[PDB]
Amino acid sequence: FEVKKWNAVALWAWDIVVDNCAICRNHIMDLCIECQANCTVAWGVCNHAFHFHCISRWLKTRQVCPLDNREWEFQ
Amino acid sequence: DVFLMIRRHKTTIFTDAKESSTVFELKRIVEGILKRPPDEQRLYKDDQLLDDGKTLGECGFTSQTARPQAPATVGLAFRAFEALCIEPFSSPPELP
Amino acid sequence: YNLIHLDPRTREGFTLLHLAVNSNTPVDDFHTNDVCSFPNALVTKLLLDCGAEVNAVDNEGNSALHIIVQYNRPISDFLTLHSIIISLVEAGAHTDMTNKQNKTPLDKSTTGVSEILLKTQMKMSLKCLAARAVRANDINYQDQIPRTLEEFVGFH
Amino acid sequence: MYVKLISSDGHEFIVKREHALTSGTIKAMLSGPGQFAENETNEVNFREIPSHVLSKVCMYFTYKVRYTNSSTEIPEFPIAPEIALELLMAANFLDC
Amino acid sequence: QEMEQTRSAVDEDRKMYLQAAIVRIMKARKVLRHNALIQEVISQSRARFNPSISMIKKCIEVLIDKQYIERSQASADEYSYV
Ligand SMILES: [Zn+2]
Ligand SMILES: [Zn+2]
Ligand SMILES: [Zn+2]
Repeated sequence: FEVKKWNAVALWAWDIVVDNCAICRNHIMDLCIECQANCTVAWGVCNHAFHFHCISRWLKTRQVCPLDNREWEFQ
Repeated sequence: DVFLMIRRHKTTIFTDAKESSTVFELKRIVEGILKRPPDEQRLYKDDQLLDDGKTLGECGFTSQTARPQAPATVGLAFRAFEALCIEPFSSPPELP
Repeated sequence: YNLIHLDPRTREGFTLLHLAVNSNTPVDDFHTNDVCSFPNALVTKLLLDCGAEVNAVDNEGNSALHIIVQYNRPISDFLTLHSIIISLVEAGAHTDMTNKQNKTPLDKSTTGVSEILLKTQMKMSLKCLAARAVRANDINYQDQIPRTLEEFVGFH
Repeated sequence: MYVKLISSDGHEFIVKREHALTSGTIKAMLSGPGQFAENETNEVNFREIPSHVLSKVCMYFTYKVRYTNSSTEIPEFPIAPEIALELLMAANFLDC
Repeated sequence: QEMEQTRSAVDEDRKMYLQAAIVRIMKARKVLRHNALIQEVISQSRARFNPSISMIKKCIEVLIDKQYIERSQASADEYSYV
């Protein structure tokens, strides 16, 4: 079989491998909840990129990733 | 997407093909681009004859070996077969 | 345009394009902070439309592309970082040329996001690969090449 | 569809026209008077560049056509030390 | 089913807005009474949805576990941060 003509829809998104900051549940383009009213993005060794303030508070609480069980580190 | 450097004396042809495909259409396309009868072309891979129905991926070169870089030293000859006298490329000058 | 065709340079060779690209460019502590943020994609586009030397180098040899890749906030203002690299490459910057330390902007990217954007925007040329091979092997190229190509070996 | 690139030292290199229009100078040579529209030969005489550098620019033509925008893990193109500074001048002449 | 989840998709969206609103208030004066904060967050989140008293109370407890807010040791009604 073949097709004479086709119609499509496509959801373009930026090519960043990370999607969201899973602390404040805010997209990483915008600012964290601690930071909106007044930031930098901190990556991880386990392909974990979140907000700087959120990561700082989380590591002040515990040295564990918020989704898996692995020791946090900077880049 | 296998790549080949089909050589015959001075003449050299750079050809793209598929991993699993016979040499029949290879001989037909070199016939089309060489403007000569098709039956006299005989491909040599390091100076040995190969089957006319066997796929070229299994012949000794694959897409991992025959890259867009230096593909293969595939020689070609025409029946008058002619002796394989593939002219090598000119030697680079003596650098200081 | 008139200011660009005087080639204004700071102490460290920064042209008028480099400072609009740089993130360390000082913005005054007064009300200028609210409106003037460097890097700015509109200023870079305006300067390139007005004829800024997109391949100009500073004292360290870093071109306009070498400074935008070193930007340390690739995701917070990715809209800014994307458009300036598009403008720099479309204006005719070399996505391969090296500074005084022989460091390609891919090597001086220090950021995955900028590296991905630049690798997307690179256009491959045999002249660039050959000149990179010449520079890497330290081949004596003086008085063996065109004079216009000596510069090309100089930065590639 | 297929163009022929005669080197200085006699060697004839045949690559696709789509592959050989990625260099500006060859595109200019094919256009103009004496385009020789036989649709299969389109010969060009490179009386200056030797055989090895012409072979390398043909490999580069294939390499660029294959990797024009794909395969972000781009393989390195193997410039020998003895072919550089003579492939560089050839690439400048061809405006690759 | 699709209508129900979209009514529940905004439920997670307004919890994130309530947490953002509570933190935004808590970084301007750094301490408020428990009853005084509820009327303040409702006033800010008023052009959008009207938050129920039970939902904001749950958002305080979630933010306590997130260590953005914490009850003061001197007075449990007062809210500090950590
Ligand atoms: Zn966050
Ligand atoms: Zn922040
Ligand atoms: Zn993690």
